[PDB]
Amino acid sequence: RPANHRQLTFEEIAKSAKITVNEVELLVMKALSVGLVKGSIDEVDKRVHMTWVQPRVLDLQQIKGMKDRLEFWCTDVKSMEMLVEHQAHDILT
Amino acid sequence: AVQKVVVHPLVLLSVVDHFNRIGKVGNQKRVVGVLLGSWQKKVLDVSNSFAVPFDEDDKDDSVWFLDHDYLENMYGMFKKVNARERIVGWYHTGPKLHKNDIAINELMKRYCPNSVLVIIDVKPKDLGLPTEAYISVEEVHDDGTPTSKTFEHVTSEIGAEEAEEVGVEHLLRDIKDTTVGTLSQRITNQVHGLKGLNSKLLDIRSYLEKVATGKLPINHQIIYQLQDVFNLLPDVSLQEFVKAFYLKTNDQMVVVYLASLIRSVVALHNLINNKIANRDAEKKEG
Amino acid sequence: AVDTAEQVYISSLALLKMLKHGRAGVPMEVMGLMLGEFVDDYTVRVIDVFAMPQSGTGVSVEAVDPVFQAKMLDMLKQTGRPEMVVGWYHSHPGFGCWLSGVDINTQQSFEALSERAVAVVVDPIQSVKGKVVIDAFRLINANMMVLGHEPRQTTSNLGHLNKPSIQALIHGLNRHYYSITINYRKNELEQKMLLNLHKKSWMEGLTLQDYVVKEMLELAKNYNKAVEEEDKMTPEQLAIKNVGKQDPKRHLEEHVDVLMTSNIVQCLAAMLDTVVFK
Amino acid sequence: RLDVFEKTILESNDVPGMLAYSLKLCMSLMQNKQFRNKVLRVLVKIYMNLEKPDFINVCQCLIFLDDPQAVSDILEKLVKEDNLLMAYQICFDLYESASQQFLSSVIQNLRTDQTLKMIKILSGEMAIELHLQFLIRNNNTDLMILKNTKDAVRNSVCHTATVIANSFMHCGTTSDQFLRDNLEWLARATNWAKFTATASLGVIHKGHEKEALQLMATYLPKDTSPGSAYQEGGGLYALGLIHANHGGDIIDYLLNQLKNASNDIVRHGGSLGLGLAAMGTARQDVYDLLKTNLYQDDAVTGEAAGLALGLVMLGSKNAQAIEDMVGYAQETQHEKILRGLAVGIALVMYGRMEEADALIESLCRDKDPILRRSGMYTVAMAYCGSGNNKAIRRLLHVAVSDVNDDVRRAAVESLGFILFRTPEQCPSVVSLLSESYNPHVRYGAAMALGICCAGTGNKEAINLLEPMTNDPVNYVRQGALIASALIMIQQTEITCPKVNQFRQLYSKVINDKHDDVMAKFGAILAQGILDAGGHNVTISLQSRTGHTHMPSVVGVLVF
Amino acid sequence: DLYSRYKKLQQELEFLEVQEEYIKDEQKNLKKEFLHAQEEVKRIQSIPLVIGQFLEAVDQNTAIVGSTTGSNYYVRILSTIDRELLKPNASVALHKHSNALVDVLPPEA
Amino acid sequence: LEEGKAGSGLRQYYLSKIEELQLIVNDKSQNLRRLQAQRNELNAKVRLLREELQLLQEQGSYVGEVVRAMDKKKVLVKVHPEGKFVVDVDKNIDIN
Ligand SMILES: [Zn+2]
Repeated sequence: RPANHRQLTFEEIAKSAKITVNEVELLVMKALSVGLVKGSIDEVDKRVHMTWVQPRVLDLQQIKGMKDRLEFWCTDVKSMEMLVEHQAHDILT
Repeated sequence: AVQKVVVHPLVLLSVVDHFNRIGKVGNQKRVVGVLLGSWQKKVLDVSNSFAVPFDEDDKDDSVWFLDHDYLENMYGMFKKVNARERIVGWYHTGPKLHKNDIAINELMKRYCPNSVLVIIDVKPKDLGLPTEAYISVEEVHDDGTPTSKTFEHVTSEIGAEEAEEVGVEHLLRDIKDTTVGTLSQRITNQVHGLKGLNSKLLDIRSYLEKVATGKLPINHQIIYQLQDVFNLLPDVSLQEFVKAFYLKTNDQMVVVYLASLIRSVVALHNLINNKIANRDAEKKEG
Repeated sequence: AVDTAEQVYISSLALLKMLKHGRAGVPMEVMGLMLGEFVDDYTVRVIDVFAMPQSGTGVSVEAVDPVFQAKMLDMLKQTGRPEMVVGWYHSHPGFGCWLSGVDINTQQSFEALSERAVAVVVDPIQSVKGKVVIDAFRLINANMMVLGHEPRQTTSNLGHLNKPSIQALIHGLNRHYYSITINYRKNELEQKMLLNLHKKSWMEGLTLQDYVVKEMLELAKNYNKAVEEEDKMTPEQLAIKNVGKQDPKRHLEEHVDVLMTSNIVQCLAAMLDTVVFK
Repeated sequence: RLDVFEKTILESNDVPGMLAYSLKLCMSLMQNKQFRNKVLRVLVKIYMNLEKPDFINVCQCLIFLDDPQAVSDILEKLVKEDNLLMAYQICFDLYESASQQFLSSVIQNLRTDQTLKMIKILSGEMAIELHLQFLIRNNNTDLMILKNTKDAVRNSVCHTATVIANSFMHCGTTSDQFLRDNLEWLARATNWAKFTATASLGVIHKGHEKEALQLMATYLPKDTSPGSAYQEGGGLYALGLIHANHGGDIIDYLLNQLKNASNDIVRHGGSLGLGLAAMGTARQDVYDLLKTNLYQDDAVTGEAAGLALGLVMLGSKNAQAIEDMVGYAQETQHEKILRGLAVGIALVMYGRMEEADALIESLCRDKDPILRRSGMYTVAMAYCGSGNNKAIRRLLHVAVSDVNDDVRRAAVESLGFILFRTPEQCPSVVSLLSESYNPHVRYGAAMALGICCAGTGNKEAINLLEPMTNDPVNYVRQGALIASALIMIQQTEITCPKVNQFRQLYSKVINDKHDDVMAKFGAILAQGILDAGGHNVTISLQSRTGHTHMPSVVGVLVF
Repeated sequence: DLYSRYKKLQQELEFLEVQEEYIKDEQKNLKKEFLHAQEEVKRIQSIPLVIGQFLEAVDQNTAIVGSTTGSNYYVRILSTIDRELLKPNASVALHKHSNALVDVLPPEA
Repeated sequence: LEEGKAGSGLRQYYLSKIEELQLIVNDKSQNLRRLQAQRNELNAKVRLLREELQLLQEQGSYVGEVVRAMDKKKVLVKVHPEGKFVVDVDKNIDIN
């Protein structure tokens, strides 16, 4: 996913990883030592928050999924960057 | 070993002035010479050098010769005037590297443990901080090839020195310096989107080309890995700033407040004092 | 007989080893040699400059090794251009770069070898970036005191070089010597990249790289407030009152315009939120 | 519109002169020359349709319409009308006004009594001798100040100063004085100083088209071959002065001395002598040997190749001329070839207001320091005689933003060439430039008031030049001496009180050894400028003729 | 005739109208050039410096300062601060060669 | 005239109104021309101190002590750590 959507609910981990609520601690905190995610866990609502990310390999749908959400950062920023160039070029000269 | 190099405009010109030397007589190839490095630390620096007659045949694409009588005795020349200056490697103007460049470095390793080659550019064009640098190592390969000798890119940066900016920085004379704080940072911003997002489009089109053709490079894996480090924030629709929304304007909190507070009293300094000194001269004269 | 004022065309490549080899001898004085071509009487060009061994015992006429040049000229033949030697130069970092007692003794020796043998001096200290500094001179013969002692025709290229006149001892050597005009034949091809290589390396390295928040403004507010009262007491000090105190005095600067630009730094740097992002 | 205008000029009664001075007023206030001459061409028709003939109207349309077929038919009727008195006005009016290109076209169709009378008017034969006899009468010689500058006994800069100073007051008298009195002092001169002895000889001898050949035979380069080679190189440039504009039999005299003896320093004075003689004639063979002189690669001869090429091609706008000149400017290694070529491409383009702007875009935009000076002398002559606001735009931009000080100088100097029609505007626009810290701009700022206001008697220019000679820089004082000497020409103490104040200052500073030799060169020269032609002759770019004065501008811009 | 001058008089009107952007563009450049001249005087002398002892203020724009070696030096003062930090007797930093008066101690070290 | 000499004055009034308006803008320029030339002279003042510093650049400038005065205009100079000196004229302030 593009997220964020960073913090995750325990029921989602209890769905995908199909683990009980009492064992989610050992699960996600062990990944903290492995190094795939550094995200601390929010234990009030029992929601597991994520930080950084671990990339692995790639797929043909990942490149197509890239061009969708990667170049989208290129077309959105440069579009409004021209607005910074347009209006503010007069005060510079 | 060699991490980064420092290329002075003086030694880079020693490649450029030799482009006038053999450029008028021609014919093929490029300008090639041996590089004199100054190594005080892991960071590499270059002060002077000496250009040597060199040619590389096409046919015969693997043929190259340095003149080593030029390399030996002229070393004792620069060594006699400068004891610190020694040969750290070689250079050339490229623009790219033919496969024959593997044999130029391995021959001169008798002079230096690792010879760093510097690809330069006599005509500035694109895309940015010019020239280039390579280091000679052996990574073999994962596929099982026989030991592969491939030059890895070394980041190049320009640097200055005392007494060398006398004539160099004089001749331009047309530059406005800078001005730091107003135009200096904002022109970069207009370019930071340009130069930032153009390589974004150039690579994303070549990364799409991967599936099409040119595979390998797979790469692997360096491409997507640091791209996913870029993915700490995407930022995609819409900006996912719900936590950074109130913090967005909260960083602009005091910046606007002070700008409101300074312009109020700066006016009180500008407006009052101007009116005072003006009417003192204006009405008392007539 | 006929002597016309000479114009020196220096190449951007020859300018390198003038300051560079001179920097290697700092503080002590070096002895170099000028390399170029003699076109005619009223113009001269130096197309190359090379480094010569520095003398730690002091500069002498024997510091130049004749087999050093004979091995160099042979290496210049296999090099693109084998041009004949012309003249000499020496650095003088420790002072205002004037011709010393050894420089005059090596004059009659070098002017016997080559016709002109222009004496060229250079100093690092006088400036850093925006001044030519350096120096140049040419011996006018003391035997000519019987003849007319005031060359050259086409005067003010000397006369203007005779400005500032550079104190006393320097122009005190205008007896038996006359300086020479240094102009730059256009290298602008290289000089255009000289500006591009310098400014691009100085523009954020990618232009991207570079592009204490409220606290820097809490430190700035001390300059934007606590400095105000020491600034705004002066108009109450301008009130005498009235008037026993010596006037006028203008305290308006420089804090007012500094705090102006101080906001110009903080406003456009805060625009990085709106600029970079979207 | 020109329809109702025909009814306004045809209105009854008079209106005796209202059509006469309106052409003088409209010429000043008209921004676009497009329909200007269209108004003039229909006006000169109603003059002839009117009963009373008026010959001051045909004087104005002759130069502006520049129609060789129309100027041929007006005098062809005067030949049939047989009265030489009424045509005698347009006879010499066509002479002093029309340039050399228009004179060569009108002389051919007209000569095809009254036929012998038109020969000396266009060739200026009788016009020289009548003013040759004027000089010797009104000329009043004063040797006091000349001797007061002679006794300084300075080994250099003196040989050039006195021989150019006496030539001022001695114009056209042809007499020999400073040559006969001291033989040894002229022998003390050497290098290019003896070049002036045979040169200034042609100054005093300017005019007098007959004896100019056999009198100078002692300086012939081919036969004599003096020890110093620069003495024989000024004989070719000497007669070019006399032969400025109209030529003569000496065209063969220059042809005999170009192929013998001195080379290539013959081409120096030879091309300037042949180029100034062919100036305005649009000759061909002179352009042929000027191209090979452009390729001689020598720096000193490059000035003679460029300067003589703009002369001969002035008003013709040769395409291949500049193409060979500006095409050689990139790969040439010398500045002096770039200088003669700077004025060379500048001298050819004059008074167009449009065509020349195509080259102006290339000149100033280029990074060559001398070629940027070329754009200013090119934009000056192109805009000469107009107050156009498009030229002042880039004129200040190169005079300020450009780093080179010499081009800022030549930039503010272009204001005196263009604005001489209304000299009152120069003291206002060049005022703020007088406070520039660099004296290079002040040298041209003082000249801008010197060349433009020279004819005027304006005292404000004298006031602005008062602090200019007080400035610590030496050559800005010298530039103030020549400029303040141009404002006082023909004007005595009764005109402005500053006359005697400046006259005593010129001899003062030159007799003071503590003052710089540089500035005091223009001191005695400022005297001569005030004494030029024995105070008899002035220099005026604005006259009833309306044309610019080519030799004074070309001479002062080289000076 | 009155419409004639009526067509004459707007020339210097418009001629001074373009003289508005004449100065305004010129003075702001020179202003930035004067601000660039502020970096000049602040650049001099940079480093290094030598300590010296101030003796007395003789007149404007210059004052005498005793060197650390004991030899009193007469030096042109810097055009920035001529008064408050001068003081009758104080230790003021001087340049190596020029011995230029720039800044005194707080006081003091 | 009626077009006319009554209307043309109003036409001439517009120009004279703008001429006075321009004179007001010119009066705003004239006093502003002084703020330029002032700072332009101040731009020469920073260069005046630069040029004057070059006179004081080499050795600096010293302070002497005159033990005796001579009518020949040569004045003896003495520095406290150094030895006594003497120099030719040297005339700036009145000799008295
Ligand atoms: Zn020495």
